[PDB]
Amino acid sequence: QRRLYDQAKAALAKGNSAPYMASRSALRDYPLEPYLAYDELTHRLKSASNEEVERFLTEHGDLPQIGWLKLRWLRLLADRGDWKTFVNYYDPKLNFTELDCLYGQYQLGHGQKAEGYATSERLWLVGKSQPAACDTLFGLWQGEGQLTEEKVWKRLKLAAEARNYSLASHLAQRLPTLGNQGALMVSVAQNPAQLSQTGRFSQRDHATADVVGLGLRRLARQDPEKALSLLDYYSSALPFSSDEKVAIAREIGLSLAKRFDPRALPLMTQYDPGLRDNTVTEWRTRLLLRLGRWDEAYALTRKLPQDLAATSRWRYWQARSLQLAQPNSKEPIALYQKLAGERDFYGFLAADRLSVPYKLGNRPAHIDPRVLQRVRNAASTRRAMEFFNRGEVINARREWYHAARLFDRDELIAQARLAYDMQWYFPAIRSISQAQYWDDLDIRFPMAHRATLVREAKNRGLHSSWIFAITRQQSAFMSDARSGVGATGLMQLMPGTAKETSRKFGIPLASTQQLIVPDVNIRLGAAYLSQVHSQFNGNRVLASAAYNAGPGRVRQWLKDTRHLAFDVWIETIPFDETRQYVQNVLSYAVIYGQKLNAPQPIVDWHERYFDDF
Repeated sequence: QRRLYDQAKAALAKGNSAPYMASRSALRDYPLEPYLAYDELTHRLKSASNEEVERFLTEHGDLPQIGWLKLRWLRLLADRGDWKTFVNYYDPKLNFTELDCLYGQYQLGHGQKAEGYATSERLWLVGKSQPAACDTLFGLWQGEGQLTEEKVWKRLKLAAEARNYSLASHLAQRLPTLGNQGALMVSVAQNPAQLSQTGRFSQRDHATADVVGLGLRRLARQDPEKALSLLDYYSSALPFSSDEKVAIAREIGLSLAKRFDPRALPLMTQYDPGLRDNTVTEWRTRLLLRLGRWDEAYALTRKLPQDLAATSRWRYWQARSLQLAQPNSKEPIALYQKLAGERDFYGFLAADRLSVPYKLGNRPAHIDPRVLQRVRNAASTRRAMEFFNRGEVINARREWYHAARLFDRDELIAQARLAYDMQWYFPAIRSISQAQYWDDLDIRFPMAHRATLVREAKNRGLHSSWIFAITRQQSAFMSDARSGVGATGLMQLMPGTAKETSRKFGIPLASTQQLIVPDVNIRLGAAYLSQVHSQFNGNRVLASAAYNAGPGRVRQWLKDTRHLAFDVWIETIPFDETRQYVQNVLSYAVIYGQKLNAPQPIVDWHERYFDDF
């Protein structure tokens, strides 16, 4: 039959187990029955026996919420001093700092001193505030005389780095000999430009060097030119260790290179000649490409480490820099011919340089029926299926993620294909990605919200494929998505932008929370897109970047240009997030172009060169 288990849930959920105790024998085969049992045990967890709880963990360890039960339970096992049990069930994989600090207490109180010190030190050297259970441990660690001044100093430095200045100041009051430099470190961390007063920061010890070194690295991100001047002076004045200088030189050079200041070049060259830091090497190469120094850029691409030379990026720029440096040479055609085979942004470029068609290569994955069956029959799967039919998107989704956290590659692809056949596109995308089966382009790029997406594209004179690419890149079709700072829905609209586009384009919006509705999200997403499309004379490359990073940043990154090529511009975008985003949207728009039978080249003719000139 089918189960009225909401009676048992509603009574449990704030209340009594009587309807659950009545109904359980009916519910034995019902897959969500272990959510009620969980809740029922959790309410009376304090009075429950070890043996009942242990038995529950053995029978339902697969449940997504089992970690919370272990956190709640292991607290009690420590307050009771029942450490024999605690250590049988303590799991560092749960990533609960409370349980790690309690395990630290255990280690110290049961002969594992060295191990307990290491545990304490690892939980201490963290620039944020830790749980109340860790003050207990930190006290015992201190009380065995391990909390030296060097260890408190090192945490202060990490807390100034984290910008947790209440913590950083608290730690400054706990330095006996070094309280002067500690207060200096909190002052410098908050305003690093104070390092202009070189007389005030010339006391020649290793503690002052730490405070100045932090200051210069933070100063580099806002004002690299001031830090450059001050580096010269401070490296004579103070006892910076060898690696403390290269860390400072790194931040200054990286910051200067993203402003396209060539004074980054000699600094980067001197402080990392071995090309140890990949980021320094990439930006050293990116800067040369921006300055039009292709001979140098090519030279550099030969010298790269294995893991950078491996990638399609630097295979492409090796060929392309050589093509720019030596227009008559025939090495570039051989190098592009490896790469045009790849279904990739840089593979699409290499193809486009040869003037040959892109190789998408939609090869769907070969699945064993026994593996598909095993995955479909699995309890975690059957529970998720049930949540989806009931109309709990989020519960079903959670079951899916947590199950896949320990499924092998075959099992993951099976999980992908089952979710695709339910027209549940984001989990299918997600599952196939953790498998890293890239060639199944049916599952990876579905036509999710086709009718709506094509309609709103035609309204604003934008290509269908470009909007499909954006929403695929921004949400992967998860219609209730939410970023770190609250960009919402299929096209990741910002509350401020959403509200502004609602008033301007006459599209009705109820709430910030109404951005979950696909038609609402697509309407005033495609509106903003056409607004920035128009702002940059219909240049998808620029317009794309403007969408993700804000038109004023794109204008910034176009400053003082003249006949700048599109591939160079994309490569030298200062933000890592925005650069990948642009490379993805253009690539996805190629793929969606084929799938809409409206072929899209990687870039249009009028997008290939641009300036603010």
